[PDB]
Amino acid sequence: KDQDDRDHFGKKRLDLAGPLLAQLFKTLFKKLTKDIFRYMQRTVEEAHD
Amino acid sequence: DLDLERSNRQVWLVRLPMFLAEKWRLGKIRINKSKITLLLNEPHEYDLELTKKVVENEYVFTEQTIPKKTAIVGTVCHECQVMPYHKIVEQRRNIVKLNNKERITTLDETVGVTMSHTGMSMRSDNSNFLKVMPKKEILDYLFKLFDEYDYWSLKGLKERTRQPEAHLKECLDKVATLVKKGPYAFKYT
Amino acid sequence: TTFRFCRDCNNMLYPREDKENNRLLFECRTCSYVEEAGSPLVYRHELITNIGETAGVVQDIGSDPTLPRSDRECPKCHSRENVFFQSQQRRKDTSMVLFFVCLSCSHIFTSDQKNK
Ligand SMILES: [Zn+2]
Ligand SMILES: [Zn+2]
Repeated sequence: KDQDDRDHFGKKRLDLAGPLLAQLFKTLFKKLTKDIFRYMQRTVEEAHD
Repeated sequence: DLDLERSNRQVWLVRLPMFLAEKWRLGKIRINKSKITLLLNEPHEYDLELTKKVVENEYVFTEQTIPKKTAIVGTVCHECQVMPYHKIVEQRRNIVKLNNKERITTLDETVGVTMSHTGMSMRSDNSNFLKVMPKKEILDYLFKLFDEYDYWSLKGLKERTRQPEAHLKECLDKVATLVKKGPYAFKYT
Repeated sequence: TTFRFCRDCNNMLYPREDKENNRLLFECRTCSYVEEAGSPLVYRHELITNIGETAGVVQDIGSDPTLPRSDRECPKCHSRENVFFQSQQRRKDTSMVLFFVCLSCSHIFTSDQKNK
């Protein structure tokens, strides 16, 4: 076989606003949990209301 | 301890579509010659497929360095695949691509009302969650504390004190020696 | 060429020289199974090849739309409906001969003149 072709447009993909927001929002959502958990932890850590 | 019970049953494996799989979580094998058929209990007359005649080194077994109660029931005699009659089947098998989940209930309310509870709504706890003296009698108990258990911690003594904190801790500090670290620590011994 | 595997071991049988009977046997460096040498040739290296000139000629090569048809008649079929294609040896020095394939007999022939 010939070596692979890297510019073959069949193997590209285009990230439109769907994906790009997803990749973005996803990480921004972790950060939201992590903080919630930490607060959730630290408040239980000190049995705060 | 394992037991090869008989392992000679001519078990026949069948591959089936999901609608069949769900229905299985009677029969009437109407084989005919090798155009093997069978009648299912009502449903259709779904024939068997000679999906794989010869099946070696394959056996059924059940159980009940930990051991367990093994039993070798039967051997695969031949493997079968379901033959779906096809009218409704293809009518639903093709229609197996006719399901999905829902979109988002984009909140039909006015915008104003919904945000009211987000800010300073001044309400809380609606969901319960993480809501959180005689020197004689003291010494008599202190001697009792010393006598009953020389390893008498303050908490085991203060709870047993059941009296003002002054008499137990102060009056007993003379004939009772309390260690700070180590095993017999805080022990009115 | 033509590797041989063991049985009850299933690994591959290296050749172990028998000097005493004075012939070649195939060992099995894991389980001691042995047998003869079905041929004294042991190894090939094959610098300049002529295989893959028909890579993957399946009974469907006739069913691929993109392949160029052609009209020549098969030496066997004497039918005149055949797909064709260059030698599938995707390498630079490769020649440019043509392999036809008759849609009827699935016989493979070539457009060659230097050597058929
Ligand atoms: Zn072996
Ligand atoms: Zn031909």
